[PDB]
Amino acid sequence: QSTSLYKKAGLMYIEVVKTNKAPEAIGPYSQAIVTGSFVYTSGQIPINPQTGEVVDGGIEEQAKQVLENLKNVLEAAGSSLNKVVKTTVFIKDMDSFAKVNEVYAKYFSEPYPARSCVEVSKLPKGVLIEIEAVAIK
Amino acid sequence: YIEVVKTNKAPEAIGPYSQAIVTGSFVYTSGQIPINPQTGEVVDGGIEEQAKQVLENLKNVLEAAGSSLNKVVKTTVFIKDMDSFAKVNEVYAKYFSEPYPARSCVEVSKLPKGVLIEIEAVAIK
Amino acid sequence: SQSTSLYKKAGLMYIEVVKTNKAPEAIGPYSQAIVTGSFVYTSGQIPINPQTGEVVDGGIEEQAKQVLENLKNVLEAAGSSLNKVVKTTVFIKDMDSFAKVNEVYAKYFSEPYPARSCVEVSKLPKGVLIEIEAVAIK
Repeated sequence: QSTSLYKKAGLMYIEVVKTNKAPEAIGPYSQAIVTGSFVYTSGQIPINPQTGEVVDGGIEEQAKQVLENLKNVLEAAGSSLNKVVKTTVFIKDMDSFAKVNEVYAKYFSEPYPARSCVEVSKLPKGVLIEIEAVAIK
Repeated sequence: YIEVVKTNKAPEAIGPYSQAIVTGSFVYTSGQIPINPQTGEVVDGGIEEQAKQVLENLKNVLEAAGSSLNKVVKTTVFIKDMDSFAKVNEVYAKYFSEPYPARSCVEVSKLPKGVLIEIEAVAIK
Repeated sequence: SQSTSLYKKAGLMYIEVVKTNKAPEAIGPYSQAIVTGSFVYTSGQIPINPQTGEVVDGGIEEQAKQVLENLKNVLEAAGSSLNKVVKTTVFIKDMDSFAKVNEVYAKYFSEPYPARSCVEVSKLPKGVLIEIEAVAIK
C-alpha cells in the first residue's frame, strides 16, 4: 500500500504507483511507474478490483473493466486518460475488434493516443484483452 | 504537451487513435500496417510488398512528425509468420542505418485486416 | 564491430549504440540497446548463450535465466542496470508456465518493480520460449 519507495539515477527517479481502485500488483511488477514526466503502466487486465476475479460477461464487459483499471492507475499516477500518448491493445480475437473499439472510444477523445493492436494466443488468466499505456504527467 | 500527426501521405486514422503523437522530443507511432494510403486497401503481394508499404507508411508518419527513420530508437515488429523473418529483415535493413534501432520481433496470431506485418516505432525529434 | 562511436544527432539529442560481447551479438539491422537522453531502450532479449551463439540447453527456467542475464549485461554496458528498469514486456510461448518465469524474474528486480506487460505469442525467434525487452533510465 505504501508508495514512498523510489530508485534514484542521477537527477531522475523511479517512483511507484499503487492504488486500491485497481487490481493489486502481486509479485515483481508495479501497476505503473513514474519517471521524469513519463508514466508507464503495466498491461491492465479485466479483473474487478473489489473481488480479485475476472469480471463476468464477454469482450465488452472485459474491455470496460480494463479501461476503468487503466483510468484509475493513470489518475493515481497524477496523469489521466487524456494524457495517454501510446497504447498497445493485446486481444484474444481480432475479429471482434469493433466491439473493443466501441468501448475504447468512450474512454478517449481528441487527441487520441497512438496505438498498436495485435491478436495474441493467450493472456494472463485467460482474459480476452490487455491494454498498457504510456502517458505524460 | 501533446501533438497529433495527421498526414495525407499515410492511411488516415479512422477511429479512436492517431497516426503518431509527439510529446516533447519523443514521437510514438501507431503500429503501421501495409495499407496503401491512395486506395485504403492492403497492397498486393506477399510479405515483401507488405513490409515495404508498412515502412513507407512509417517513414511518412515519422517525417510528418518532424522526425525521420534515422531518428528511430526502438521498433516492434509483429509478424504473422516467423519463417518469413529473413525477408522482412532484408526489406527492413533498407530503411535504417547504423546505429540501428533497438528491436523486438514476435509472431502473432492475427493482425488488423488480416495483414502479415505491423511495425511501431519510438523516435526522437 | 565492437566500436560504439557512431551516433545519430537530432538537434541537441543523440542516439548512441550499446554493444557488449557479454550478450548475444546484434547481427543485422538492430542494436542490443540504444541510449537517448536519460533513457535506455533494449532489444527483446532471447535465451541465446553469448558464448555459443545458440539457444541455451534446458527448459523454461534456463531460458528465463539466460534472457535476464542477457538483459542485465546489455543494460550494464549502457551505464544502466536492472535496478533502473521502468518497463518490461515479457513475450512467452506458454502462459501456463508463467509462475516459473515469474520466480526467476523476481530475482532480478527490486522495489519499486518495473511496470510490466506479459502476453503469450504464437512464436518467437528460433522457437525460444521467452523474450523480454526493457525501457530503463541511465
